[PDB]
Amino acid sequence: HNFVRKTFFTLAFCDFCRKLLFQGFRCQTCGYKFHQDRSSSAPNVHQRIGSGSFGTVYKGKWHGDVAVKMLNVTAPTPQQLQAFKNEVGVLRKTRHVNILLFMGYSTKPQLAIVTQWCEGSSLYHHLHIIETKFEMIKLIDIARQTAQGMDYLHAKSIIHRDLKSNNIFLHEDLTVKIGDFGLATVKSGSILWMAPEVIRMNPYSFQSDVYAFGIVLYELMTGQLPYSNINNRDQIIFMVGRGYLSPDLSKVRSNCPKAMKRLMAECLKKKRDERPLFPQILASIELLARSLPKIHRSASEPSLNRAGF
Amino acid sequence: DKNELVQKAKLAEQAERYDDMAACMKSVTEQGAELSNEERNLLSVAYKNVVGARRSSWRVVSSIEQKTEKKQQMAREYREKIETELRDICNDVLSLLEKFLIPNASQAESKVFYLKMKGDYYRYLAEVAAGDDKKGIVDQSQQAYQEAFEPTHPIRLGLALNFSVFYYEILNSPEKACSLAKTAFDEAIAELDTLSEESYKDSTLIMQLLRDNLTLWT
Amino acid sequence: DKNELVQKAKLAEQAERYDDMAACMKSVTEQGAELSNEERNLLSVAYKNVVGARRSSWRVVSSIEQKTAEKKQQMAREYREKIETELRDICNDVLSLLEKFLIPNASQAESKVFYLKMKGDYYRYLAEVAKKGIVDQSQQAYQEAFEISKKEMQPTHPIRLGLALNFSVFYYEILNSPEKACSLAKTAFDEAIAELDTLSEESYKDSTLIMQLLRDNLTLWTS
Ligand SMILES: [Zn+2]
Ligand SMILES: [Zn+2]
Repeated sequence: HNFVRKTFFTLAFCDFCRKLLFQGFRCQTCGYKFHQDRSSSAPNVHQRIGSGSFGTVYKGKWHGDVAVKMLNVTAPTPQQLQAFKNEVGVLRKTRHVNILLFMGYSTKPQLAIVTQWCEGSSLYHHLHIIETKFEMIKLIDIARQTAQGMDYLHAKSIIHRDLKSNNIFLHEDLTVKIGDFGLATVKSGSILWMAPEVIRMNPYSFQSDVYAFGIVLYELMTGQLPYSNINNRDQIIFMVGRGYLSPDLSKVRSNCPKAMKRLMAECLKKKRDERPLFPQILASIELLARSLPKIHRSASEPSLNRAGF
Repeated sequence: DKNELVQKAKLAEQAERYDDMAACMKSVTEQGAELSNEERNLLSVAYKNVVGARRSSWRVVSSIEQKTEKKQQMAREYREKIETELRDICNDVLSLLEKFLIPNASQAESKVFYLKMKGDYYRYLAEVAAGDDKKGIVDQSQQAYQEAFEPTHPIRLGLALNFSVFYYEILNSPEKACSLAKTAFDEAIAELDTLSEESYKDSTLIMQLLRDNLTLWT
Repeated sequence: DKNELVQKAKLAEQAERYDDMAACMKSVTEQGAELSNEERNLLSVAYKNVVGARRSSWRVVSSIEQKTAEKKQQMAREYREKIETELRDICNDVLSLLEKFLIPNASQAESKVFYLKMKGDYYRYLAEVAKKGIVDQSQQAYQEAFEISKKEMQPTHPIRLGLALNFSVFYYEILNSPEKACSLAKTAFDEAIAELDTLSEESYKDSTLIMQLLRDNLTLWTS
């Protein structure tokens, strides 16, 4: 790393400690900046589908294009029914631009969810059915709008429990929104997004959603599920936990910004405490979103470590 | 022109030529007409970070003064150079929002926002000032903040954050600062609920900065 | 006297106040002497950021100016022309220092390499925005710098590497002739690698740093 002193004229965070940084450094090759006291100010602000994740999914219909999915193995006991009614008693209240509207609960026993599906594919389709070729700035945008959705879920302490690329939906490039949120009552499909810490067996940590989001960024940057040729989940699943295996950061496309590779790398941190929280991720993605217009198509001769320690 | 001047300002931010954004943007306020709820944020973001460049540089050169030897004289005159440019731009935004904006927002709660700015800019002069000016300036700053009252709203928390840090950094009275910040933080976190339509994207940060500032002062 | 002017520069740099730093260093050139390698270095980094904040700004303006009414469009272009006008002035300024006070006195072997390189880079930015036979003027400045440096400096020397890097991206970004860029970059990388058996202990960093940036560029042109 090489460094320059920099004033940050915009909301930005100190990568060592994730606190706000007004004044300090930038790694001129990496953006990372050392944590080098003052109080903070106020910043500037400006038909069947399948068993599903853990509920069998149907293209149901009622007024408002509401699809349906049904309980799997968890029995509709009154304790769990009450917990579901309480979780619904959050989700049916929250509405957010990057979240699909939770519309209500099916009144019959063997509970089922009524929630809107917006036309345009699951993100799973654009990745693995096609790998639809589109501008990299829209890859950042997808990451932004998904992240900004997850930011509200975390801003509401909704933990996704089992976030997957399949449960993310694109309005034909108009926007992306999050499904499969909350509803932890039914949990305990397929699994590459489980954090290593969880597969070492509160696994639905506030920060476990971070790791799953990390896997989504890999798929965006690489066009594929992780572990391209070690595909036996049941073989890799334990050992991605036990410390052997993590997704190959080299498979990213050569024209991605170094910082996005870096963001993914910090996102995939195994030790939970400092997997970055989503406000910082959002700020990082917000920096990339305008950095990509700024950065030149090819590198040049920097100022040679001019103001490092 | 008004559509234009705001247009140049909107570009100038993307160009990061904030100095030119301020020179343009206050040309809107010198129309004497009321600012839109957008124009207010563009004015405040221009002048804050335009001064921001001077504040951080003033901190650095003052730091290497303190760490310093005949070069001390060069450093001291340069500190006065950056201080006058800071002082002079800060007087500008003060004179502007005193001369125009505060008297022309009646019962729009921009009436709070412009008092908060008046507080902040005197607060920045109170960093520059020495013993003589400091009290004369600080009195004027506190009148602004203490008047700047009308509940999760970013501004009300923004005032409380900013105003509590005024008490900590400049009055050096942690009892007030802790008292304010903790009080205002509870009145946020006990309440929330507005967040999505409030654009929690803002108010959570200020709410967090209260928590961790308290953690610094505690 | 420069002990004074140069202190302000070293002070202005860390004060992050480059617009002031570049003016004082200009008066450092007004002494007409051979600059020591440090005050030579300051001058290069001063004008690098003083264009850099404006050149990179010019990129964003010309990016937003892509989009399609007239009022917004003509203002976007008018603003672009202003920032472009600013860039053109400070560019022609540094070249006047190079032409009138540095190159004519660059008696030491490396010194003339550094200034001729910089005469390359600054013409490169100007032709980047600018009718622009200045592309060829930068080509000449680099070719002069490369012709000399090929003989009078070690293939692991950071300026020789840094010259090669800038010159290769000139062939890429300005002439769009990537095989030429491949040629320069591949040679300069391989030659310094062949010389890794000795490095000066600071050049150790800067050389390996620049080499890694050179290896990155090879990828984006090679892929
Ligand atoms: Zn680095
Ligand atoms: Zn930090």
